[PDB]
Amino acid sequence: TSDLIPAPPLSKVPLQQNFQDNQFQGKWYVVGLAGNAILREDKDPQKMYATIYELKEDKSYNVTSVLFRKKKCDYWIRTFVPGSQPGEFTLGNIKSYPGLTSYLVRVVSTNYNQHAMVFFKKVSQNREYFKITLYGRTKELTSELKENFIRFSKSLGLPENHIVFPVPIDQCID
Ligand SMILES: NC(=O)Nc1ccccc1
Ligand SMILES: NC(=O)Nc1ccccc1
Ligand SMILES: [Cl-]
Repeated sequence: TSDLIPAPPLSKVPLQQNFQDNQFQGKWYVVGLAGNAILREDKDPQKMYATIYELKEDKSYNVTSVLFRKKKCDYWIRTFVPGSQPGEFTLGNIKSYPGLTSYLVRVVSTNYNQHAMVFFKKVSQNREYFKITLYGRTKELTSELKENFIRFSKSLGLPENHIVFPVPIDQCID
């Protein structure tokens, strides 16, 4: 058994106008994180991790994340394939992920060189998850960007305790 805040309908999730795929490349730090399966846990606060986007020849992205867990660096790789409009993607090689029947990415807003907000929705074991990531090119962002992110997450039905600001670290992500 499992209870989840429902995914918003896509009409409520804006799309970055005139998305520039090659400017979105490079390292982004995960400055904010929110979702129906994200919980604020004060006993054990989430550590910052990073995500690198690289354009392949075919204009899919190789997307690599690194996190510091159990005293080591863990890498995971995914392929984002361009969707129906610029700034939208689906997950490549979906059959290689057991349980996963759907996966969508939509870039909500970015200025490419400081901040981005990205929306993810997926269906895993027939359950529907969503998250919003607040990316920064650096590890800190203005109170304004963070409050903007809180507001947007709440507009999608997420209460405060489903919204976390991972703690900046030095291991693995520099
Ligand atoms: N900063 C930056 O790269 N901006 C940009 C580039 C091309 C088109 C639209 C916006
Ligand atoms: N917790 C969590 O990771 N949720 C999630 C992940 C990927 C896509 C959509 C939602
Ligand atoms: Cl990410």
